[PDB]
Amino acid sequence: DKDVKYYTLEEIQKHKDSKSTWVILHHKVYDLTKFLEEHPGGEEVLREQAGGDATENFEDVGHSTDARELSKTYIIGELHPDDRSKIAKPSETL
Repeated sequence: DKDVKYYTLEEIQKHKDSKSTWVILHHKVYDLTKFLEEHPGGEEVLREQAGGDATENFEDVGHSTDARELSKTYIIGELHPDDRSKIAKPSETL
């Protein structure tokens, strides 16, 4: 609790539409369900999130007076590094 938690890959891949939004950056999972209603966009608005790769364009526009990044308070925890990176456990030797 409080600090980042370890979410699973099946739990983050279960929120299709419902109402909130689980955007992922690199490891932290964002639950921006309040941004989905605070930023009239539709479903995917945080950095597009659909077919990108790098993270150069973090935000697009729609704040001006707000220069600080919003991706920090609208988070819940991180994803399980096991399915995130690659736990290819070798046979049993170096």
